[PDB]
Amino acid sequence: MSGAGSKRKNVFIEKATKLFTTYDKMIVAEADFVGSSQLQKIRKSIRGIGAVLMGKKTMIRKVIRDLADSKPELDALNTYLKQNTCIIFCKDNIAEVKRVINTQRVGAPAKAGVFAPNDVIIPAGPTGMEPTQTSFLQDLKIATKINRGQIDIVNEVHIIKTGQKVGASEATLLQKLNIKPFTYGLEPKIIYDAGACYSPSISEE
Amino acid sequence: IEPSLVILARKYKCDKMICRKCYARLHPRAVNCRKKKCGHSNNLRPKKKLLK
Amino acid sequence: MSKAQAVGSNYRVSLGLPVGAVMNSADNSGAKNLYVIAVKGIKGRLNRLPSAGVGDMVMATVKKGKPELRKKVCTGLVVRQRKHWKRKDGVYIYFEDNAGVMCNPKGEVKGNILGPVAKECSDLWPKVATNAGTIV
Amino acid sequence: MGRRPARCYRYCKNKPYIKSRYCRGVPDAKIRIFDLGRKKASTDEFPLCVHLISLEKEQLSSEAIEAGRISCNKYISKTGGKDSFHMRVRVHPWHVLRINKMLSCAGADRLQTGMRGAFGKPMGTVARVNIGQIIFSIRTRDNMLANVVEALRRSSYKFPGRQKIVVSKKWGFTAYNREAYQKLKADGRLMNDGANVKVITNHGTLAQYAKDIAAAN
Amino acid sequence: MKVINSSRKVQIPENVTVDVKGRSVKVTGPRGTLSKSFDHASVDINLVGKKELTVDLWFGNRKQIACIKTITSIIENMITGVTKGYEYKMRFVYAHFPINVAVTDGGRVVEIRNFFGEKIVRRIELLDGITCYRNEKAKDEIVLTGNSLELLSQSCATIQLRSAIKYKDVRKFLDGIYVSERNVLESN
RNA sequence: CGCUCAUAGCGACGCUGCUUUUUGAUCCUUCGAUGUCGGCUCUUCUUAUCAUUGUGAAGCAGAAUUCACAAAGUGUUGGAUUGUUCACCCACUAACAAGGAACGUGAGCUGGGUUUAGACCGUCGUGAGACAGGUUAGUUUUACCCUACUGUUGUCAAUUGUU
RNA sequence: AUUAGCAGUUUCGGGGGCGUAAUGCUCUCAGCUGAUUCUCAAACUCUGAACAUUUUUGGUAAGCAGAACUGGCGAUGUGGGUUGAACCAAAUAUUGGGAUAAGACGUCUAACAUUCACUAAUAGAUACCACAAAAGGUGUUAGUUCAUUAAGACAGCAGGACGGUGGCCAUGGAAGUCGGUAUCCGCUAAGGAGUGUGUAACAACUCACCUGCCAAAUGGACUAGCCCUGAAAAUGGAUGA
Repeated sequence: MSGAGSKRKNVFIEKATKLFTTYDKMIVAEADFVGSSQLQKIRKSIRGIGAVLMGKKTMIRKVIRDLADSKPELDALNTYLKQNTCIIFCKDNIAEVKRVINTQRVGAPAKAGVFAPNDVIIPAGPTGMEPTQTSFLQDLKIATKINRGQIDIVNEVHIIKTGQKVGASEATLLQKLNIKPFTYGLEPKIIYDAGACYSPSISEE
Repeated sequence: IEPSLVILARKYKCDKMICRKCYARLHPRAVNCRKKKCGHSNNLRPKKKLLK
Repeated sequence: MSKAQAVGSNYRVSLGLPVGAVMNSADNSGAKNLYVIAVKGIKGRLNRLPSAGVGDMVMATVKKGKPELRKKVCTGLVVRQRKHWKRKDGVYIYFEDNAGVMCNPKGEVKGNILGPVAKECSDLWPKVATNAGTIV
Repeated sequence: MGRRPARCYRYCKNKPYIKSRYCRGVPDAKIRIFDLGRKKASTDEFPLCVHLISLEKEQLSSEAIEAGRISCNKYISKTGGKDSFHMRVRVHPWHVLRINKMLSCAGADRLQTGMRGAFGKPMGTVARVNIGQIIFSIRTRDNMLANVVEALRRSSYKFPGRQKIVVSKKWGFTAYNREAYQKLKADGRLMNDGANVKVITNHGTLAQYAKDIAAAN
Repeated sequence: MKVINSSRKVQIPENVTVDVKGRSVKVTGPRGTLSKSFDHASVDINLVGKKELTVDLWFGNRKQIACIKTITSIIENMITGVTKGYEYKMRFVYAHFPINVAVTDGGRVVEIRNFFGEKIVRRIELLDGITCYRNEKAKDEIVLTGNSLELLSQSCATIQLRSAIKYKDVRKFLDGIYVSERNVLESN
């Protein structure tokens, strides 16, 4: 029916509306790749100053709280209808929350079909290819060229962003080699206010 | 490279549910035989793995 | 068993010794006779006696000899037969007597063969060929 | 049976024939045990009654019954313990089967043995059920309306004919429902022996409540 | 039964042109021309303009209803093939004898001499329209290409099934030519 | 049970069928007479497939074996003992699977047995005699009719006018 | 004829336990008694009605043997059931017309129209009567009940699947994952002291669990219709064709 099932949804409703008017400043972060080992270090620094509270697509159950506050949900930057989000709350440290969130990032190779971070460089050249792994390249339908004395498909630039799925072959290549394209964890989309947006601008530092 | 090949081989030969009242080779998600001798049935077991 | 021959098997050489055929042992062993029990490679019919031409392996028993061999079904080879047969040559050969030899199940004659050995037999079994005095 | 196909005595035919002073020679029944699990447990513990009723009118054999009960007894340890089961079976094999044997089974005769005095010697027993008779009751906790259901399913295969299975609306081995039983319990009108409620009357008990009311549940 | 079906629509890109006459379509694209018939009852199969082809079914049984979707899918496939062709990469493998494959585009045929040490030259003609080409990555693959998926897949299947020893244990050997990448399409 | 693992293969305690290749049950037909048994010979049919063909399972590595399906298209033996079907052995074989047709087949045979009269023995019986005990000797009649089949003429009495 | 616990005896018949020990005290345990409970009957009964079909005994059964009632057959055709001693309609002097009965009404074959589902089988198609079952089916048809869902369900695809900690047991080695017992807390949207693959054991992979994308229904356990499996036999072949 509604407000039922295994590990109830109604319970989560209480967290996502009643504790959404008990903090000064907020930051809408992106969690589409960070793990639990990486994330529990950002549930100590953030937990001490405020919290990380979101039931996930429970912003449409916030409309009772928007009677007084008038909060943007689809109106702010990123409509949140293509990517997962986890809202960061803070009241003690409103200045020292935007950068310590980015300090706990950990770099690693890409995955098969992942949404992926902002920056994703594919391995290429002498360092980014092995001589034994040319077979794989040959297998692919895309063209292979001899650049810098090494057989490679040649691409060392950004071809995908946040909310664009990486190719399988590319992912495989990344995994095989020791190339880590970018350091990622909880990445802020925008800074967020109570009933408004404080800064509609990305801050990865 | 070589393991990939092996897995491919397995895919079409070894990983298939193999019925019971029938011995028809089906497919890993099977819950029937598609044989009007078997009577479709719901006795599907996996096809066994290699042993020396 | 074995047979390893040659490369066909001949070029058949006529029924001559049905079963219950007594023949000469023609070999340095205790045996004088060889009563033919049956012939190897005889799929039946319905009232048809298994028969051995030449170079047929023949399960046999020694009717008359020394008693160390007797009362014992044993493998042998028909080495010449009185019943004539046509060869490739064109000519029909026949021999003075029906005769066999003693052998292993694989076709290994351990004695040396007395009398003519018949070319077909020689062609078939290598050991037999080796131990022949006369193949003609 | 072991001697014959049970399809010989599949259906109820002839008048009931029982171990008596007129039929003393009968062999002993295959089941001499109508027990399963903790029988000492109170009816107030186990509130769920899963039956098995024979959907057909038939002669359901002693052997068959035996087979059934052990199937349930081999679906006691794999799921739960013995302290969630109770069973009085509710179908004894009272009827006894006559078997007129013949000498020439492998031998021969020119109709010498025959039917010249055809009476059958007692050999075997059987329980004569109907289309709505209970052939296995399981009293149990409310945490097993799957496992005793599946025990009884197993039993069903041991028996001739189609076999319905039902979860009752009563406390097992008692006339009262769960809405009525509970009411009684609340009121103090209920009273327990050991595995059977007595229930306190008002017709017999006009003014003698000094024993019934003392031991109310 | 007899519920009244809705439409099933399939998009048409402006690269191709889809004809239809007597419940039997013909896609025409840059790559070539595929044709297919569909025979059913009250199956109105029409063109909206040159952007949507619609398949309908007035009062369908469940069986009847099911086939509509299939039809739609098949026409979609055709559309795909005639604008950007299907490519099936087949990898071949055995753990000792090197399996000798070589293509003949004149005959339009693959031939396989060795595979289990079988001295036969195991060959079969590829289906009409489709071709293979000897692509190398370490002497491991052959890549079939075509317009029609239906034909292409059949071709692949034929050389898969043939390439397999049919005596004793199936798990012990890896002998065969198997389809690895089938979802890929030739680049334009 | 199968080291593990209910169902690779088996499968208790139970239950449900089928077949008429067992023996009974019965007495419906036949007692003014349907020649009993086995064998030889010959044909056809059945599938509940032993082998061979194509397949699929397996505790299928290989070889070997076991399990199942489509399949009755083709095969499925020589012998010692016994009247024996049955039985048991020897030898071959790819295999030497099971069955039906008035328990296929006596104007087809044989007559070894059963199965008349002679006779011997054993046990029984006072005896005549008995024996579902053993032994030995003991008539196998008729097709030329009808159909069926094998072949052979001949009429398509317009073989389409005749040859 | 038979099943079960329970109460009061309980010291007793016997085992112990209880104060150093007792026909002294209480248990399981037998026996006695009481109130409940399961089932029970041709040869029990308080009570107690109204060849065929029905009643009915022997028999595993029979187209077997034997009874009761009624109706047939025999003694009897006719119409129907393809065919038929007994079934159904219905009784038989000789005819005509009429209208019916059972039963039929594609064609054989006298007789048709309209209309709603069901059957996807080589099925199925006139009771007696020429067969068929237990048990199976994500075949379809309808139905029952329960649960989930705009709090983002269902399906797919994607992300995560952590700390105490390799808990405590045991041991070449068992570190979530041969096996024994407890099975809690932190941090969380959420993550079993863990569902298998794997490893001397790990690692690695996988699942429960949670969530993104998409966008309206979805999941299940039963029920009973037809249909399929179950379903093998001998001349060629029988819904009569």
